[PDB]
Amino acid sequence: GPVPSRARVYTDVNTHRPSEYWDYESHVVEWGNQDDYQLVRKLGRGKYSEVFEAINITNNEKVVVKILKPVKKKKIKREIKILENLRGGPNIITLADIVKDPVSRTPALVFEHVNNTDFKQLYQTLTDYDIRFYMYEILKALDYCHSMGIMHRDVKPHNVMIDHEHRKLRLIDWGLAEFYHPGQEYNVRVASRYFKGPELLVDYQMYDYSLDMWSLGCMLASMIFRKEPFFHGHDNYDQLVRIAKVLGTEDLYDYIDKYNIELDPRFNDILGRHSRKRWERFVHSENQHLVSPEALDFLDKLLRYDHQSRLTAREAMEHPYFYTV
Repeated sequence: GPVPSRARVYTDVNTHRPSEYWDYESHVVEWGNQDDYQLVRKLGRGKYSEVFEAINITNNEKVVVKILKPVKKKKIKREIKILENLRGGPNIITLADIVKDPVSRTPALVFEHVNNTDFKQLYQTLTDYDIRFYMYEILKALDYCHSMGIMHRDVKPHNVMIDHEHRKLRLIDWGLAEFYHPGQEYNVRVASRYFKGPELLVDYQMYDYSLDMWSLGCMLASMIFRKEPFFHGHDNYDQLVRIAKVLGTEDLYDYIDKYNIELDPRFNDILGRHSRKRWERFVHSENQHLVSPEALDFLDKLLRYDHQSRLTAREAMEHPYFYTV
C-alpha cells in the first residue's frame, strides 16, 4: 500500500488536546434567533451557501450572513466548531452568531463585517510591496490555524477577502476545513481545481497542512506573473498535466515512487513527458515590476510535488521575500 506521511510541524497538537476540541460531532450548537438581523443585499453564492450583507437591528451594525443549504449536518457542525475554535485568530473571519430562521429553520452563520475590494480593480494597482504585505497577512492566518491543528483545504482568491483601503485581509469559508490527526486518511475531493495539490490529484489521502501551502503558491504565482489561474486544468486529471508542464514529469514520478502512489489508468495517455521549466520563463514586460529573485526563490519552495519538501507557514514567514514587511 501507500507509504504513510505526517506533518513536519504541529503534528500532535490535536492528540494532546481534549476530545471536545476536535470532536465536532459531539459539539452542542446553540442556535439563536434570526430576528435580530435584517438581510440587505446578496454578496455571493456558493455550492451549498448564499452570502448576504445584513444589518443587526439591535445596534445598527452591518454583519455578513451566510445561509447554508443543509445537505449534511456533520459538515455544518464541523464548520461551526472550527469557526468557534479559531474565533479571534489573526485574519480569520469572525463568527458572531449562529442563527436559524424561525419559519424555514434554515441554518445561518453571522459574521463580523468584512469588506472586499474587487480582484480585477486590485490586480491593476498592486505593487511588489502589496503582494508581500498581503501574502504575509495570509501566512499569519495559516500559521495560526495550522498551530490550532486545522487545515483550511480551500485556499483560493475567492476565500481571501481584502479591503485594500484599510489594508485588511480575512481568510473566509471554513466549510471544507478539517482537524489534522497524524496518519488520518482524508477525502481528496476538496479545494478548487486550480488550487488542488498534487497529493489530491494522485489520490494520496494522508495529506496535511502542506496542502494549504501548495494552494498559497498557486495564488502567489498567479499574482506575481499576472496569469489567473496559474495552473489552468480543464478537469482533475488535466490539472496534474498542467502542473507537470511546469514542474516536469521526472519529479512527479519521483514523488509517486517515494510514497508508492498507484496512479489511476486515466493518466497513462495524457501525462506525456515534460521538462522542468525555469521560473524566469513566466516573466514578461506586463509582470516584471512584481517579480524579483526573492519572489522566485520563495515560489520555488512552495510549488513542490513532495508535500513534505514545501515550506511550512512559519518557515515561509522567515523567507527573505518578507524582509521588507
